[PDB]
Amino acid sequence: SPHGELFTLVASSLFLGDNGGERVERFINLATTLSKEDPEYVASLANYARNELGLRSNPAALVAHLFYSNALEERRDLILATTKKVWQRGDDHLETLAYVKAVGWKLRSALKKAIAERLNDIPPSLLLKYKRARRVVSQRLAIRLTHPRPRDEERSLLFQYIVKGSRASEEAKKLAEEVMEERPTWERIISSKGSTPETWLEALPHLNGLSLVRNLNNLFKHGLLENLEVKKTIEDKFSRSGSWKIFPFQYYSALKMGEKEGWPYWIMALLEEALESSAPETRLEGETLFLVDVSGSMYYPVSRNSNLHMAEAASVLATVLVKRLGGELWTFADEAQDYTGHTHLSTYSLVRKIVREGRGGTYLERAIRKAILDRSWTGRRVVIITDEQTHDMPWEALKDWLRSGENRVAHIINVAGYLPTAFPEDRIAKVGGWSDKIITLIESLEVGEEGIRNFLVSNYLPP
Ligand SMILES: [Ca+2]
Repeated sequence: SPHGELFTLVASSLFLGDNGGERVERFINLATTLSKEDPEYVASLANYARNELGLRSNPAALVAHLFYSNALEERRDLILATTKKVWQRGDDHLETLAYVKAVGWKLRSALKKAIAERLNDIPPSLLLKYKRARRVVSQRLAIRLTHPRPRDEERSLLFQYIVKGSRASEEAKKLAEEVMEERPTWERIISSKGSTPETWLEALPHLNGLSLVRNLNNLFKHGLLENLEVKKTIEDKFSRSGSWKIFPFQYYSALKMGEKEGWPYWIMALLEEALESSAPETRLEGETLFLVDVSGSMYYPVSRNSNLHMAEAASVLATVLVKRLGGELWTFADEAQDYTGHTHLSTYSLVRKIVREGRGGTYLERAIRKAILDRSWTGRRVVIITDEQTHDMPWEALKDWLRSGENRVAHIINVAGYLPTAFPEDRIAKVGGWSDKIITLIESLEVGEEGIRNFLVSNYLPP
């Protein structure tokens, strides 16, 4: 299936880096074939990948392929809608330009015009925040290649500043430091004035959502969490936490740091409440059995910057999803342990308990027999999160359970990358690593190569 192959090639870049040998040449071939044969699918995939998977290079390349296909002339409105969905950040159109360069194509008029219109339309402060002045494909290069006719006086001056910087008129240099002086981000208050109780007090009104959550320790170390006006302001902000774009693991990461540092209980309680409320909406239906690897090897950091280890990340995900879908929550190492009787604890407390009670070796097949096979579990979906190494003839007990009922499916997420990302094969889908975007991936993989086309177009065709 070329539709399915292109999907998993794109999705796998979540684990093989956003960004050549086989995967480049196969990507080019599949994207060319599908932009000719099913441009709606290509456009929906680029939207999905940009905005559900958070990927940047693959969707920008898919946009390039649409511009160089029959869809340019036959479906210009689709191409415009797609660029509206894919060119989100100030440098995304630069990624499309970069791909066109990488593959050897001549930059064509329609793409030039689209980039030029984008150069005229991006908010000025965002166009300067993503100058990309030291990249090869910079905003300077884009302006010189696409020749935007400045719509506005300010835009003429922004172009001047971008293309020559120092050598620009002070008429333009001033406006450069003005789109940065007004409406300044909190990062600016702190970088310019430094890091003091008064500078963080000034930053706080501009601290919202994830930026607030991630900067609570800076507030704490300056004593600001004992300031009563700070408390009132953070309570006001957290009263709208339901509207934040934030994953459950980011609340858990904040709480864990609050444990280490001794944050006051009032802020911990706010974070615990926000974590408890953080179940995402999913297309998945039906009770689900989660089987979470908590062997010692899972106690490795998720990444260099994260304060989480893998067992924590996997447990956070499984706990939030099982509270949304219903079903069962098991972990496993030497033995399987059933936590379903404990889902009434807060998510924070349950995950802390799980990870505290984990560690050991990795006996996945034994766990599947205890948890799924011998108990004759009756739900239709199993999700296993593991770092087990590649065994030959793997999950035969799982296949046994999958054949013992109608429409059963399993997803195996291997956080060490020891599996590919694959649509269900013998009713087992596979995910090639860890990602905070696993839910939308499972959703897509569950519809199979037979449903992915209409699934992606009906859900994600650019409007
Ligand atoms: Ca393991």
